Amino acid sequence: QLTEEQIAEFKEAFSLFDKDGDGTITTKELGTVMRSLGQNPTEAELQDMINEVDADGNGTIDFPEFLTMMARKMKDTDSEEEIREAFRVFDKDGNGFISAAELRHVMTNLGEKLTDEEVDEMIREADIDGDGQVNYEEFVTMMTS
Amino acid sequence: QLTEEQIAEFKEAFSLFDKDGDGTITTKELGTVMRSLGQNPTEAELQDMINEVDADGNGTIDFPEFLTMMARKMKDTDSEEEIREAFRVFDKDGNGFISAAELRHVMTNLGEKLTDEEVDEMIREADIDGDGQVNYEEFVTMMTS
Amino acid sequence: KSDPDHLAELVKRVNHWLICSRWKKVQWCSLSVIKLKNKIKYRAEACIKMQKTIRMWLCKRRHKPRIDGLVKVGTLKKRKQEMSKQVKDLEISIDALMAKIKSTMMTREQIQKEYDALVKSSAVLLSAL
Ligand SMILES: [Ca+2]
Ligand SMILES: [Ca+2]
Ligand SMILES: [Ca+2]
Ligand SMILES: [Ca+2]
Ligand SMILES: [Mg+2]
Ligand SMILES: [Mg+2]
Ligand SMILES: [Mg+2]
Ligand SMILES: [Mg+2]
Repeated sequence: QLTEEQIAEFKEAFSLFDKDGDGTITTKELGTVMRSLGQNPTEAELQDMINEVDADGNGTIDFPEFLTMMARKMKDTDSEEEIREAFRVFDKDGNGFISAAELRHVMTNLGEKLTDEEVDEMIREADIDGDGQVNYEEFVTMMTS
Repeated sequence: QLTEEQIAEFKEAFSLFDKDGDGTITTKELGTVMRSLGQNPTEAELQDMINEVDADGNGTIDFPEFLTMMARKMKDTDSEEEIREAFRVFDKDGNGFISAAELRHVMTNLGEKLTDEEVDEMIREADIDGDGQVNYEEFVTMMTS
Repeated sequence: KSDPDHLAELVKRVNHWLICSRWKKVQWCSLSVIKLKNKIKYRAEACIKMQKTIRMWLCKRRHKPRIDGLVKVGTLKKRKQEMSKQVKDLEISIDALMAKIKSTMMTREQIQKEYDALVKSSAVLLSAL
Protein backbone atom coordinates (compact mmCIF):
# COMPACT_ATOMS: atom_id res chain seq x y z
CA GLN A 1 0.00 0.00 0.00
CA LEU A 2 1.20 3.48 -1.00
CA THR A 3 1.55 6.23 1.60
CA GLU A 4 0.59 9.76 0.57
CA GLU A 5 4.29 10.62 0.44
CA GLN A 6 4.95 7.85 -2.09
CA ILE A 7 2.02 8.94 -4.22
CA ALA A 8 3.55 12.40 -4.20
CA GLU A 9 6.95 11.10 -5.28
CA PHE A 10 5.00 9.27 -8.01
CA LYS A 11 2.99 12.33 -9.03
CA GLU A 12 6.27 14.06 -9.76
CA ALA A 13 7.52 11.13 -11.81
CA PHE A 14 4.23 11.36 -13.74
CA SER A 15 5.12 14.87 -14.90
CA LEU A 16 7.91 13.42 -17.05
CA PHE A 17 5.25 11.40 -18.86
CA ASP A 18 2.60 14.12 -18.89
CA LYS A 19 4.95 16.80 -20.27
CA ASP A 20 2.24 19.19 -21.52
CA GLY A 21 0.59 19.29 -18.11
CA ASP A 22 -2.97 18.42 -19.11
CA GLY A 23 -2.91 15.63 -16.53
CA THR A 24 -3.43 12.76 -18.99
CA ILE A 25 -1.30 10.45 -21.14
CA THR A 26 -1.54 8.06 -24.10
CA THR A 27 0.50 5.04 -25.09
CA LYS A 28 2.66 7.49 -27.04
CA GLU A 29 4.12 9.07 -23.87
CA LEU A 30 4.22 5.64 -22.24
CA GLY A 31 6.48 4.29 -24.94
CA THR A 32 8.64 7.38 -25.30
CA VAL A 33 9.70 7.59 -21.67
CA MET A 34 10.03 3.78 -21.34
CA ARG A 35 12.25 3.52 -24.43
CA SER A 36 14.43 6.45 -23.29
CA LEU A 37 15.10 4.50 -20.12
CA GLY A 38 16.15 1.30 -21.88
CA GLN A 39 12.90 -0.66 -22.29
CA ASN A 40 11.45 -2.05 -25.53
CA PRO A 41 7.67 -2.32 -25.22
CA THR A 42 5.68 -3.13 -28.31
CA GLU A 43 2.58 -1.22 -29.37
CA ALA A 44 0.42 -4.28 -28.51
CA GLU A 45 1.89 -4.38 -25.03
CA LEU A 46 1.25 -0.63 -24.57
CA GLN A 47 -2.33 -0.84 -25.88
CA ASP A 48 -3.13 -3.67 -23.46
CA MET A 49 -1.70 -1.82 -20.47
CA ILE A 50 -4.02 1.07 -21.31
CA ASN A 51 -7.13 -1.07 -21.78
CA GLU A 52 -6.89 -2.37 -18.19
CA VAL A 53 -7.32 1.10 -16.72
CA ASP A 54 -8.79 3.21 -19.53
CA ALA A 55 -12.27 3.17 -18.01
CA ASP A 56 -13.96 5.64 -20.36
CA GLY A 57 -12.31 4.08 -23.42
CA ASN A 58 -10.83 7.44 -24.45
CA GLY A 59 -7.45 5.82 -25.08
CA THR A 60 -6.36 8.52 -22.64
CA ILE A 61 -5.58 7.96 -18.95
CA ASP A 62 -4.87 10.03 -15.85
CA PHE A 63 -2.78 9.88 -12.68
CA PRO A 64 -4.86 7.48 -10.53
CA GLU A 65 -5.21 5.16 -13.52
CA PHE A 66 -1.47 5.46 -14.21
CA LEU A 67 -0.84 4.24 -10.66
CA THR A 68 -3.18 1.25 -10.80
CA MET A 69 -1.55 0.38 -14.10
CA MET A 70 1.74 -0.09 -12.20
CA ALA A 71 0.14 -2.46 -9.67
CA ARG A 72 0.18 -6.26 -9.50
CA LYS A 73 0.49 -9.05 -6.91
CA MET A 74 4.22 -8.93 -6.18
CA LYS A 75 6.48 -11.51 -4.57
CA ASP A 76 8.50 -11.16 -1.38
CA THR A 77 11.80 -10.01 -2.89
CA ASP A 78 10.14 -8.02 -5.68
CA SER A 79 10.04 -4.50 -4.20
CA GLU A 80 13.72 -4.60 -3.30
CA GLU A 81 14.59 -6.01 -6.72
CA GLU A 82 12.78 -3.16 -8.49
CA ILE A 83 14.72 -0.55 -6.53
CA ARG A 84 17.85 -2.38 -7.70
CA GLU A 85 16.81 -2.30 -11.35
CA ALA A 86 15.93 1.37 -10.93
CA PHE A 87 19.48 1.87 -9.74
CA ARG A 88 20.89 -0.10 -12.68
CA VAL A 89 19.08 2.23 -15.07
CA PHE A 90 21.58 4.85 -13.92
CA ASP A 91 24.48 2.51 -13.12
CA LYS A 92 24.13 1.38 -16.75
CA ASP A 93 27.66 -0.08 -16.81
CA GLY A 94 27.03 -2.03 -13.64
CA ASN A 95 30.03 -1.06 -11.54
CA GLY A 96 27.84 -0.41 -8.48
CA PHE A 97 28.30 3.36 -8.69
CA ILE A 98 26.58 6.18 -10.51
CA SER A 99 29.03 8.71 -11.91
CA ALA A 100 28.34 12.13 -13.36
CA ALA A 101 28.56 10.98 -16.98
CA GLU A 102 26.02 8.31 -16.13
CA LEU A 103 23.69 10.72 -14.38
CA ARG A 104 23.73 13.04 -17.38
CA HIS A 105 23.03 10.18 -19.72
CA VAL A 106 19.73 9.54 -18.01
CA MET A 107 18.97 13.26 -17.57
CA THR A 108 19.46 13.75 -21.30
CA ASN A 109 17.29 10.81 -22.31
CA LEU A 110 14.52 12.15 -20.08
CA GLY A 111 15.22 15.54 -21.65
CA GLU A 112 16.20 17.42 -18.50
CA LYS A 113 18.21 20.51 -19.45
CA LEU A 114 21.14 21.31 -17.17
CA THR A 115 24.74 22.46 -17.11
CA ASP A 116 27.63 20.22 -16.23
CA GLU A 117 27.98 22.23 -13.01
CA GLU A 118 24.44 21.36 -11.97
CA VAL A 119 25.03 17.65 -12.60
CA ASP A 120 27.95 17.89 -10.15
CA GLU A 121 25.69 19.73 -7.74
CA MET A 122 23.56 16.62 -7.98
CA ILE A 123 26.36 14.12 -7.45
CA ARG A 124 27.66 16.18 -4.52
CA GLU A 125 24.28 16.33 -2.75
CA ALA A 126 23.81 12.55 -2.86
CA ASP A 127 27.46 11.62 -2.37
CA ILE A 128 27.41 11.14 1.40
CA ASP A 129 30.55 8.96 1.67
CA GLY A 130 32.37 11.50 -0.52
CA ASP A 131 34.03 9.58 -3.35
CA GLY A 132 32.63 11.45 -6.39
CA GLN A 133 30.26 8.61 -7.20
CA VAL A 134 26.86 7.43 -5.96
CA ASN A 135 26.56 3.92 -4.54
CA TYR A 136 23.31 2.01 -4.04
CA GLU A 137 22.94 2.89 -0.38
CA GLU A 138 23.20 6.63 -1.04
CA PHE A 139 20.96 6.54 -4.09
CA VAL A 140 18.37 4.82 -1.96
CA THR A 141 18.73 7.34 0.80
CA MET A 142 18.18 10.10 -1.67
CA MET A 143 15.13 8.46 -3.14
CA THR A 144 13.73 8.07 0.32
CA SER A 145 14.42 11.65 1.36
CA GLN B 1 9.47 -44.20 -12.44
CA LEU B 2 5.74 -44.25 -13.19
CA THR B 3 2.79 -46.29 -11.92
CA GLU B 4 2.04 -49.46 -13.87
CA GLU B 5 -1.54 -48.15 -14.01
CA GLN B 6 -0.19 -44.84 -15.33
CA ILE B 7 2.15 -46.11 -18.03
CA ALA B 8 -0.84 -48.18 -19.14
CA GLU B 9 -3.21 -45.23 -19.57
CA PHE B 10 -0.55 -43.39 -21.58
CA LYS B 11 -0.04 -46.30 -23.98
CA GLU B 12 -3.82 -46.37 -24.31
CA ALA B 13 -3.57 -42.79 -25.58
CA PHE B 14 -0.24 -43.00 -27.40
CA SER B 15 -1.70 -45.87 -29.43
CA LEU B 16 -4.59 -43.86 -30.87
CA PHE B 17 -2.08 -41.89 -32.91
CA ASP B 18 0.39 -44.64 -33.75
CA LYS B 19 -1.71 -46.32 -36.45
CA ASP B 20 1.04 -48.68 -37.64
CA GLY B 21 1.93 -50.01 -34.20
CA ASP B 22 5.70 -49.50 -34.37
CA GLY B 23 5.43 -47.70 -31.04
CA THR B 24 6.29 -44.53 -32.94
CA ILE B 25 4.45 -41.26 -33.64
CA THR B 26 5.32 -37.95 -35.30
CA THR B 27 6.83 -35.06 -33.38
CA LYS B 28 3.75 -32.96 -34.11
CA GLU B 29 1.59 -35.59 -32.42
CA LEU B 30 3.54 -35.23 -29.16
CA GLY B 31 1.46 -32.24 -28.11
CA THR B 32 -1.80 -33.92 -29.04
CA VAL B 33 -1.06 -36.89 -26.81
CA MET B 34 0.20 -34.92 -23.81
CA ARG B 35 -2.85 -32.66 -24.08
CA SER B 36 -5.34 -35.54 -24.34
CA LEU B 37 -3.76 -36.96 -21.16
CA GLY B 38 -4.60 -33.65 -19.49
CA GLN B 39 -1.20 -31.93 -19.69
CA ASN B 40 -0.82 -28.29 -20.69
CA PRO B 41 2.62 -27.22 -21.89
CA THR B 42 3.25 -23.97 -23.70
CA GLU B 43 4.17 -23.90 -27.37
CA ALA B 44 7.71 -22.93 -26.32
CA GLU B 45 7.90 -25.89 -23.94
CA LEU B 46 6.74 -28.20 -26.73
CA GLN B 47 9.36 -26.85 -29.12
CA ASP B 48 11.95 -27.52 -26.43
CA MET B 49 10.85 -31.11 -25.97
CA ILE B 50 11.12 -31.61 -29.72
CA ASN B 51 14.48 -29.85 -30.08
CA GLU B 52 16.07 -32.35 -27.70
CA VAL B 53 14.57 -35.53 -29.04
CA ASP B 54 14.74 -34.65 -32.72
CA ALA B 55 18.43 -33.98 -33.24
CA ASP B 56 18.41 -36.37 -36.21
CA GLY B 57 15.56 -34.50 -37.93
CA ASN B 58 13.48 -37.66 -38.33
CA GLY B 59 10.42 -36.23 -36.62
CA THR B 60 9.58 -39.43 -34.76
CA ILE B 61 8.81 -39.95 -31.08
CA ASP B 62 8.60 -43.44 -29.61
CA PHE B 63 6.74 -44.51 -26.47
CA PRO B 64 9.85 -44.63 -24.26
CA GLU B 65 10.74 -40.99 -25.06
CA PHE B 66 7.11 -39.98 -24.72
CA LEU B 67 7.10 -41.39 -21.19
CA THR B 68 10.29 -39.53 -20.30
CA MET B 69 8.56 -36.31 -21.39
CA MET B 70 5.30 -37.15 -19.60
CA ALA B 71 7.35 -37.52 -16.41
CA ARG B 72 9.29 -34.25 -16.67
CA LYS B 73 6.15 -32.26 -17.45
CA MET B 74 4.32 -33.91 -14.55
CA LYS B 75 6.89 -32.70 -12.01
CA ASP B 76 6.31 -29.04 -12.88
CA THR B 77 2.54 -28.58 -13.16
CA ASP B 78 0.15 -25.66 -12.59
CA SER B 79 -2.66 -26.23 -10.09
CA GLU B 80 -6.26 -25.25 -10.86
CA GLU B 81 -5.74 -22.37 -8.43
CA GLU B 82 -2.83 -21.02 -10.44
CA ILE B 83 -4.74 -21.11 -13.73
CA ARG B 84 -7.69 -19.36 -12.11
CA GLU B 85 -5.32 -16.78 -10.72
CA ALA B 86 -3.99 -16.24 -14.25
CA PHE B 87 -7.52 -15.52 -15.46
CA ARG B 88 -8.11 -13.20 -12.48
CA VAL B 89 -5.30 -10.97 -13.75
CA PHE B 90 -7.68 -9.83 -16.55
CA ASP B 91 -10.65 -9.13 -14.29
CA LYS B 92 -10.67 -5.29 -14.14
CA ASP B 93 -13.22 -5.20 -11.33
CA GLY B 94 -12.81 -8.44 -9.38
CA ASN B 95 -16.38 -9.56 -10.23
CA GLY B 96 -15.27 -13.08 -11.18
CA PHE B 97 -16.38 -12.24 -14.69
CA ILE B 98 -14.60 -11.02 -17.82
CA SER B 99 -16.28 -10.06 -21.08
CA ALA B 100 -15.80 -12.43 -24.00
CA ALA B 101 -14.40 -9.56 -26.09
CA GLU B 102 -11.81 -8.72 -23.42
CA LEU B 103 -10.67 -12.33 -23.45
CA ARG B 104 -10.51 -12.39 -27.25
CA HIS B 105 -8.30 -9.35 -27.39
CA VAL B 106 -5.77 -10.40 -24.76
CA MET B 107 -5.45 -13.87 -26.24
CA THR B 108 -5.34 -13.08 -29.95
CA ASN B 109 -2.77 -10.30 -29.33
CA LEU B 110 -0.52 -11.27 -26.41
CA GLY B 111 1.48 -14.29 -25.32
CA GLU B 112 1.49 -17.14 -27.71
CA LYS B 113 -1.45 -15.95 -29.68
CA LEU B 114 -4.57 -17.96 -30.36
CA THR B 115 -6.44 -17.87 -33.61
CA ASP B 116 -9.77 -16.20 -33.75
CA GLU B 117 -11.42 -19.56 -34.50
CA GLU B 118 -9.93 -21.30 -31.47
CA VAL B 119 -11.26 -18.44 -29.33
CA ASP B 120 -14.63 -18.72 -31.09
CA GLU B 121 -14.76 -22.31 -29.88
CA MET B 122 -13.98 -21.36 -26.29
CA ILE B 123 -16.54 -18.54 -26.16
CA ARG B 124 -19.13 -21.03 -27.38
CA GLU B 125 -18.45 -23.02 -24.22
CA ALA B 126 -17.41 -20.31 -21.78
CA ASP B 127 -20.36 -17.97 -22.36
CA ILE B 128 -23.06 -20.58 -22.78
CA ASP B 129 -25.73 -18.06 -21.82
CA GLY B 130 -24.69 -15.69 -24.58
CA ASP B 131 -24.55 -12.53 -22.46
CA GLY B 132 -20.98 -12.09 -23.70
CA GLN B 133 -19.63 -12.47 -20.16
CA VAL B 134 -17.55 -15.40 -18.89
CA ASN B 135 -17.37 -16.66 -15.32
CA TYR B 136 -13.78 -17.89 -15.46
CA GLU B 137 -13.83 -19.74 -12.13
CA GLU B 138 -16.42 -22.12 -13.58
CA PHE B 139 -14.79 -22.36 -17.00
CA VAL B 140 -11.48 -23.27 -15.35
CA THR B 141 -12.92 -25.96 -13.09
CA MET B 142 -14.45 -27.39 -16.24
CA MET B 143 -11.30 -27.32 -18.39
CA THR B 144 -9.24 -28.88 -15.64
CA SER B 145 -11.78 -31.57 -14.68
CA LYS C 1 12.41 35.38 9.11
CA SER C 2 13.14 38.82 7.59
CA ASP C 3 16.90 39.18 8.34
CA PRO C 4 19.35 39.38 5.37
CA ASP C 5 21.37 36.53 6.94
CA HIS C 6 18.43 34.22 7.73
CA LEU C 7 17.22 34.83 4.17
CA ALA C 8 20.53 33.68 2.69
CA GLU C 9 20.35 30.47 4.74
CA LEU C 10 16.83 30.08 3.35
CA VAL C 11 18.10 30.31 -0.24
CA LYS C 12 20.64 27.61 0.57
CA ARG C 13 18.06 25.23 2.08
CA VAL C 14 15.62 25.82 -0.76
CA ASN C 15 18.34 25.24 -3.36
CA HIS C 16 19.27 21.96 -1.64
CA TRP C 17 15.62 20.90 -1.43
CA LEU C 18 15.19 21.57 -5.15
CA ILE C 19 18.19 19.40 -5.94
CA CYS C 20 16.81 16.60 -3.75
CA SER C 21 13.63 16.95 -5.81
CA ARG C 22 15.21 16.72 -9.23
CA TRP C 23 16.71 13.45 -8.01
CA LYS C 24 13.43 12.02 -6.75
CA LYS C 25 11.67 13.11 -9.93
CA VAL C 26 13.97 11.05 -12.16
CA GLN C 27 14.51 8.21 -9.66
CA TRP C 28 10.80 7.58 -9.16
CA CYS C 29 10.30 7.89 -12.88
CA SER C 30 12.99 5.22 -13.21
CA LEU C 31 11.01 3.04 -10.81
CA SER C 32 7.86 3.62 -12.85
CA VAL C 33 9.44 2.42 -16.06
CA ILE C 34 10.62 -0.66 -14.16
CA LYS C 35 7.18 -1.34 -12.68
CA LEU C 36 5.54 -0.87 -16.08
CA LYS C 37 8.11 -3.19 -17.64
CA ASN C 38 7.09 -5.84 -15.12
CA LYS C 39 3.36 -5.35 -15.66
CA ILE C 40 3.84 -6.22 -19.31
CA LYS C 41 5.69 -9.45 -18.42
CA TYR C 42 3.20 -10.24 -15.61
CA ARG C 43 0.28 -9.86 -17.97
CA ALA C 44 1.99 -11.93 -20.71
CA GLU C 45 2.77 -14.81 -18.35
CA ALA C 46 -0.84 -14.91 -17.17
CA CYS C 47 -2.06 -14.72 -20.74
CA ILE C 48 0.12 -17.69 -21.72
CA LYS C 49 -1.23 -19.72 -18.79
CA MET C 50 -4.76 -19.16 -20.09
CA GLN C 51 -3.69 -19.90 -23.62
CA LYS C 52 -1.98 -23.22 -22.89
CA THR C 53 -4.83 -24.46 -20.72
CA ILE C 54 -7.21 -23.67 -23.57
CA ARG C 55 -5.08 -25.39 -26.20
CA MET C 56 -5.04 -28.42 -23.98
CA TRP C 57 -8.77 -28.40 -23.26
CA LEU C 58 -9.66 -27.83 -26.94
CA CYS C 59 -7.51 -30.81 -27.85
CA LYS C 60 -8.52 -33.25 -25.09
CA ARG C 61 -12.23 -32.78 -25.71
CA ARG C 62 -11.77 -33.71 -29.35
CA HIS C 63 -9.73 -36.87 -28.72
CA LYS C 64 -10.56 -38.26 -25.25
CA PRO C 65 -13.90 -39.68 -26.50
CA ARG C 66 -12.01 -41.35 -29.34
CA ILE C 67 -9.52 -42.83 -26.89
CA ASP C 68 -12.30 -43.99 -24.61
CA GLY C 69 -14.12 -45.53 -27.57
CA LEU C 70 -10.88 -47.15 -28.66
CA VAL C 71 -10.50 -48.68 -25.22
CA LYS C 72 -14.10 -49.97 -25.16
CA VAL C 73 -13.63 -51.85 -28.45
CA GLY C 74 -10.16 -52.91 -27.36
CA THR C 75 -11.54 -54.58 -24.24
CA LEU C 76 -14.28 -56.39 -26.13
CA LYS C 77 -11.60 -57.99 -28.32
CA LYS C 78 -9.68 -59.32 -25.29
CA ARG C 79 -12.87 -60.95 -23.95
CA LYS C 80 -12.52 -76.58 -35.06
CA GLN C 81 -13.40 -75.66 -38.66
CA GLU C 82 -16.91 -74.27 -38.11
CA MET C 83 -16.56 -72.50 -34.76
CA SER C 84 -13.22 -70.80 -35.51
CA LYS C 85 -14.30 -69.35 -38.88
CA GLN C 86 -17.31 -67.74 -37.17
CA VAL C 87 -15.20 -66.14 -34.43
CA LYS C 88 -12.13 -65.10 -36.42
CA ASP C 89 -14.88 -63.39 -38.40
CA LEU C 90 -15.45 -61.24 -35.31
CA GLU C 91 -11.87 -60.43 -34.33
CA ILE C 92 -11.38 -59.14 -37.85
CA SER C 93 -14.62 -57.15 -37.45
CA ILE C 94 -13.32 -55.68 -34.19
CA ASP C 95 -9.83 -54.79 -35.44
CA ALA C 96 -11.70 -53.06 -38.28
CA LEU C 97 -13.80 -50.90 -35.96
CA MET C 98 -10.61 -50.23 -34.01
CA ALA C 99 -8.79 -49.14 -37.14
CA LYS C 100 -11.78 -46.99 -38.10
CA ILE C 101 -11.44 -44.87 -34.97
CA LYS C 102 -7.63 -44.70 -35.30
CA SER C 103 -8.07 -43.35 -38.82
CA THR C 104 -11.15 -41.13 -38.86
CA MET C 105 -12.54 -38.70 -36.30
CA MET C 106 -16.03 -39.79 -35.29
CA THR C 107 -18.56 -38.98 -32.59
CA ARG C 108 -18.85 -40.92 -29.41
CA GLU C 109 -22.36 -41.70 -30.50
CA GLN C 110 -21.23 -43.11 -33.86
CA ILE C 111 -18.63 -45.18 -32.14
CA GLN C 112 -21.26 -46.35 -29.77
CA LYS C 113 -23.58 -47.55 -32.45
CA GLU C 114 -20.80 -49.51 -34.08
CA TYR C 115 -19.73 -50.94 -30.76
CA ASP C 116 -23.24 -51.98 -29.92
CA ALA C 117 -23.42 -53.79 -33.21
CA LEU C 118 -20.18 -55.59 -32.42
CA VAL C 119 -21.45 -56.63 -28.99
CA LYS C 120 -24.77 -58.07 -30.15
CA SER C 121 -23.44 -60.16 -33.04
CA SER C 122 -20.59 -61.23 -30.77
CA ALA C 123 -22.80 -62.30 -27.86
CA VAL C 124 -24.75 -64.48 -30.28
CA LEU C 125 -21.50 -66.07 -31.49
CA LEU C 126 -20.22 -66.74 -27.96
CA SER C 127 -23.61 -68.05 -26.82
CA ALA C 128 -23.98 -70.64 -29.59
CA LEU C 129 -20.37 -71.73 -29.11
CA1 LIG D 1 -0.77 15.03 -21.79
CA1 LIG E 1 -9.50 7.06 -18.93
CA1 LIG F 1 28.64 2.95 -13.23
CA1 LIG G 1 29.69 7.94 -3.28
MG1 LIG H 1 4.76 -44.87 -36.52
MG1 LIG I 1 12.42 -40.92 -33.18
MG1 LIG J 1 -14.80 -7.79 -14.90
MG1 LIG K 1 -21.67 -16.66 -19.67
